[PDB]
Amino acid sequence: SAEQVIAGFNRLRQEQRGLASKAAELEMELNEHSLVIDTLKEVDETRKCYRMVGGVLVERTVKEVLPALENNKEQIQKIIETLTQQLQAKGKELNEFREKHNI
Amino acid sequence: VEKYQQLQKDLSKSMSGRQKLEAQLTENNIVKEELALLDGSNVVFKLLGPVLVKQELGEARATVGKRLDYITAEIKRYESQLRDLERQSEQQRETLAQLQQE
Amino acid sequence: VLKKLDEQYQKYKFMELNLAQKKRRLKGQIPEIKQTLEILKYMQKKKESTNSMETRFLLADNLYCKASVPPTDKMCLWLGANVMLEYDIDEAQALLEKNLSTATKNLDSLEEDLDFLRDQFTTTEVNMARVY
Amino acid sequence: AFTELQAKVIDTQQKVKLADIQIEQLNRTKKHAHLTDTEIMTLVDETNMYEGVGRMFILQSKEAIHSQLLEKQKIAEEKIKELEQKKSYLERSVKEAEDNIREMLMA
Amino acid sequence: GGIIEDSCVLRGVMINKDVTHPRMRRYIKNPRIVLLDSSLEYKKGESQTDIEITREEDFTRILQMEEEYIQQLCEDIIQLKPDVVITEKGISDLAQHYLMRANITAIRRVRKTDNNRIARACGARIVSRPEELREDDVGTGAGLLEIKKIGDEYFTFITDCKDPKACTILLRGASKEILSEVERNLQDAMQV
Amino acid sequence: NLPQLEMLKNQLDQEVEFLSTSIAQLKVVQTKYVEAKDCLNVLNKSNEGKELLVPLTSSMYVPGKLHDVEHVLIDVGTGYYVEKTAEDAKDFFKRKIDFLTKQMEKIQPALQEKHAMKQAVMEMMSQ
Amino acid sequence: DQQKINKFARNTSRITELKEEIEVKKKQLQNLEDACDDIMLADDDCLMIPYQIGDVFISHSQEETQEMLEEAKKNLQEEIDALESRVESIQRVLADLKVQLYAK
Amino acid sequence: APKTDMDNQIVVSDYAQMDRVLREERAYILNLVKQIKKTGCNVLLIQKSILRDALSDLALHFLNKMKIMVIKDIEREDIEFICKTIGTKPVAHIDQFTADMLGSAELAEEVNLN
Repeated sequence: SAEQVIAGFNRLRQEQRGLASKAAELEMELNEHSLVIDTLKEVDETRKCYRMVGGVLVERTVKEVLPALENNKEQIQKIIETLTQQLQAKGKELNEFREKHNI
Repeated sequence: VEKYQQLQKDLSKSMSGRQKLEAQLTENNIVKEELALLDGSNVVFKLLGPVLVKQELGEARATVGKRLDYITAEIKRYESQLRDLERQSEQQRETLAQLQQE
Repeated sequence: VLKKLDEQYQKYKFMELNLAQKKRRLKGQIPEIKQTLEILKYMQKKKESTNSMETRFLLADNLYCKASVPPTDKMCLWLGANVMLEYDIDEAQALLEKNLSTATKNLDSLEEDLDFLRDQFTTTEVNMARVY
Repeated sequence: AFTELQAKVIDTQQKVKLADIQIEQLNRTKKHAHLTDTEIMTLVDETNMYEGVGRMFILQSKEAIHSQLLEKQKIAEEKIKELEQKKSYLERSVKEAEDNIREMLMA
Repeated sequence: GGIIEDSCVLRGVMINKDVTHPRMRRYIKNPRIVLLDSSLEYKKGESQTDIEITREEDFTRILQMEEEYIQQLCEDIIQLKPDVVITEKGISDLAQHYLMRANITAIRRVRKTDNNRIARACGARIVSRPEELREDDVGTGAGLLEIKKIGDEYFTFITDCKDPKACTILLRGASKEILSEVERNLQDAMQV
Repeated sequence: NLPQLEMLKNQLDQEVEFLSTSIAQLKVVQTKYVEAKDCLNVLNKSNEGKELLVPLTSSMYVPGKLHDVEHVLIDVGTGYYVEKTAEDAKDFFKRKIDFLTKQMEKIQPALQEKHAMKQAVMEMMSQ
Repeated sequence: DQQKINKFARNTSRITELKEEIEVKKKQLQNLEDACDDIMLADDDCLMIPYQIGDVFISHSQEETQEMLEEAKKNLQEEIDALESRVESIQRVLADLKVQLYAK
Repeated sequence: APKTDMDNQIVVSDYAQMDRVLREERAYILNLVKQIKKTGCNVLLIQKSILRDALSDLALHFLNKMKIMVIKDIEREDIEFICKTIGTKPVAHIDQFTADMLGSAELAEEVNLN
């Protein structure tokens, strides 16, 4: 009847509204990786480049310090999509259980 | 009812940094120590304002004595608004409780 | 349909404010790194050591060290994500100008994401409200 | 009475929980303080190498750093076991009162 | 439940009071019902107590320091072969868990007269030096411990008493009234 | 029975988190105490004259030349700076751990009992 | 959605936006006065006066501090008033977005 | 300096105002004291602080920290006895700080003993 109609009307809406949840959620994750490379890769790396660790500021060169920002940036960007889709599929399932209570 | 909770924020407002004082109050005893512990071995500074003020023991001696006293002084301003806010929210509690029950 | 207008009425105004605050975090990282310009540009010096001044060196939170600082002309800039380089006063100048704008547009980007999320939610809602 | 028997199982419960999460990064900060040494061992020698205990990077010879930083390896190298010593007994201690809960019930 | 007909003595003291349910096994014949009396609290030093648990390895080291002295106290109990052990107040969870390591139930935080009932039930004594323990101290004779549901409640019977017998009045009423009417006149006899 | 313990359960969880939130954050304030001590440790360890890369401002850092080891801060008083002796500051770098650890650590058993007070309500709320 | 209401909210959005960067700058200017006061509190002229920028504290007389302190004020104050007439202009359209909302 | 909730005058909302009005309060009790040592005093007769409205410790600290020996907590009638018998003329004011109104003692000591 009207109980299943609201469920898909919820889940696509959960997907619909969750389009905002994943919008804000993975944003700053992308943002930090870029500003780093955006600031690093733009400015001259040509001379010696610090490997920066809290207790140890390592002296290295560009060849070492530059590629570290490229690879795991893309690697993290691959992984971050999963948890939100989980949270949204959870948001899909959880709210699918919630509208079902009060009839 | 909001009447129960109404004046408690204004209350804890004046209580908030007053608590922060009471650690400073404790460390005001310690700066009295660490001023007395400093004969000038290493520089003494009241840090007040974004400018570092070069300072002295006797300049900070009354001061830390004045601070500790003053760091006891923001206690009484809350002690003013302590029984202001907790007492009138104590009357308010019955006011809109029954009206909303009514 | 009565469902289109209100779902357009609700979300669009609802997101109109959402377009402001993501523009308010457009400018959130602006003044933060903007004050960094001054702290550099004051201490920027030529003909003498960059920041030749007196100092209490900040080693830690509870800790400082008095001294004459004066270095060469250089600044070691943190660009984030475990990468530092050693820049001189100008690379320090310009690369610091960058943490302004590229940080400015970090969560600036989520505004026009919420621009059409303002738009797309109602349209998908009303058509699904027809599915309803 | 099972109250302190239920009380001891709660306290030693959250006692042991810390030794698990720390011990692995202690191996890491062991391994990384080897690596950060290897990281400066990457470039054979430099004066612009820094090792420091704070916001200060106090300019240090990478050699004394190699010592200090393998020493910094040895710092986190040791802390794994004293946790594992924490990890060892506290796991059993929470069940000590639990052993008292259940027997008296089985009794 | 029961009825003054089937109301009849068991030796020592039949323990109703703290028993709404078995805390001491179910039925114990040879194994010794054992009174552990205060003085089961830890010693972090030899006879002493040092600083207690604070941070990581004190949880280990100190609560271990607590445990050995008690494990040392524990052994002397298990050495006399108990299974049930009734420990009145002054119990360590340290004192029980090795009694648990011997799978010998250590019954904690139970009243004095009750233990004196139990010190009259198997007629053992109350331990005056819990650091050096004897089966002559607690769990004397062969002893018995039997926790029986009669009507509603499990009833610990610590029996086969040493001390010159000992015997307590089993009072079984159908209700507690038909129980009580007897006991009140019974109270005349037991006084006479 | 149940609804009053549905109502009373509200505050006890906060009393949990009141104590849960507070104790965790004082280790952060202890971080600087050993830090500054350690920052003063390696400070005295090497010498005066080492280059000091010190925070200029965010996204940047500034170098510097260390001319004073024995010149070392303590923060006590109110807004106040006491530059202390290398051992003095260390002692307070040390000692400021000691008092703060006391106020910090006392919070953990009270954390449990607020839950033991909440958990007791949970049961009687469910029972 | 109703036209004015989107503009109303977008204008109600901007009204707050503009007085934001107005108000944040008062207490700093005020602290710049307080900073002028604090050097003036103790060690007025009687010693070196350093001034804190970054990690270095520039040694000089008393008045150079307050001069720099008074300096950032008016600068920061012009920053205050820069969005002031911008608050003026924004809500005058909002009141219209109030007027034309009930009018339409 | 003037009171609200202490010798430190405290307007109560947020703690920077009451921190800054110190610059008001602190300087005065210092200068009011600095004024005490301007004319100068070896002993200060100070009657009881309840024979006062109140006496700033902030001052009184920096007061004795300019090294003037003082007796506080003395009866004004003592002072009245003292204003006459040793001729220390009553001082209600810093204009009234004067070598005449500031009595001349041959010797002034304290004995905790005997």
